[PDB]
Amino acid sequence: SPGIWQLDCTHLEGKVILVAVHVASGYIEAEVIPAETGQETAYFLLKLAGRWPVKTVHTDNGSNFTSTTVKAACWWAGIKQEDGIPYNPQSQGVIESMNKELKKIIGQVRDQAEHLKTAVQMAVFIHNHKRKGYSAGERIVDIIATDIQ
Amino acid sequence: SPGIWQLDCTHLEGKVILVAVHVASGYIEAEVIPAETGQETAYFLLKLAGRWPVKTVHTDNGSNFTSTTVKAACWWAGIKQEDGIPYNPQSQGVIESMNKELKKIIGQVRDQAEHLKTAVQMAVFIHNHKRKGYSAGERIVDIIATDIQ
Ligand SMILES: C=CCN(Cc1ccccc1C(=O)NCC1CCCCC1)Cc1ccc2c(c1C(=O)O)OC[C@H](CCC(=O)O)O2
Ligand SMILES: C=CCN(Cc1ccccc1C(=O)NCC1CCCCC1)Cc1ccc2c(c1C(=O)O)OC[C@H](CCC(=O)O)O2
Repeated sequence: SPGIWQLDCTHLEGKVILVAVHVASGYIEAEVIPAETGQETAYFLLKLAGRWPVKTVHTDNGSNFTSTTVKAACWWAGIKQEDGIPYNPQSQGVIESMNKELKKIIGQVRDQAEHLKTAVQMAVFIHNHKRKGYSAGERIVDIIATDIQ
Repeated sequence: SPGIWQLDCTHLEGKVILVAVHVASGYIEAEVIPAETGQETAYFLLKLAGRWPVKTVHTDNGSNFTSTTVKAACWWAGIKQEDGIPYNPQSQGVIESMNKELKKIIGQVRDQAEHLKTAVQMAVFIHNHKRKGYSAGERIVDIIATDIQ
């Protein structure tokens, strides 16, 4: 549970926002990319896993599941690459809601930056700091520290 | 001290590696950029502060200290922007040693990637996971979790 992340891909302004969610806390990392390729996905995972103790990644689609580049990054970084099949139906619902919330935040900050990637990082910041009482940022840290002890 | 970060800029292959160090743990984030500008620095800070609770940043030079774009990012993200004067002489030494260790790791992985940015992320991963017995990644999480509590 402390090591489980879910990948998520959403679209805005003709671009792709690649998101990783720490399932147990709702904490996110995200980046803007021109298109979701194996290489972009692989590079994003490598960044993520150098930053948090990533044990398991549920990939966002079959192409990223299949991709040899993605498997090579998961190999490199010690990540168990898994499918994203929503055996629990509440999963699709949580991600859809997260995408809608993120796009809403992006629209609130959109005039505060020329480039979408700036607005996306502003959105990541607001999302992770939002007290819902703890924030997602507080929850990930507490979950992982408890696991270390 | 759980909220205090230090910026550090180093060079390799005609490129700039921008590093943020969490002072109390030695945990790092890093990126490759064509040149250190106020905009690049500002964007890097915005990313960092959406991901960790960044209270204070000691800027790496006077130009980033002066930069209105950097001050605008620190304002946006709730960061106290401070100078990086090593009133403690051990600080210079700690940073120089980190740069040399990072470059050593980069050379150890350099052949496993075509692009420098990939090798730098592999170096970030190895650095943060290295036990010295706790890793820097374990220390940052424990330090912050204690603080939240
Ligand atoms: C100084 C000019 C830059 N912008 C002026 C601006 C333009 C339009 C609206 C508001 C503002 C504004 O001042 N907002 C306040 C503000 C300032 C700093 C941080 C957060 C908020 C903002 C900005 C900074 C760094 C970036 C950006 C952008 C962008 O406009 O998107 O874009 C990606 C770029 C990528 C890295 C690289 O390529 O260097 O880093
Ligand atoms: C399939 C070709 C890609 N490379 C082949 C390669 C080339 C030379 C040596 C070894 C390997 C190799 O397969 N190493 C194993 C390996 C280790 C860790 C992760 C993946 C693979 C590796 C790579 C992947 C993603 C990237 C990269 C790079 C790069 O070569 O630097 O560069 C930046 C790019 C940025 C995102 C974007 O722009 O798409 O993401």
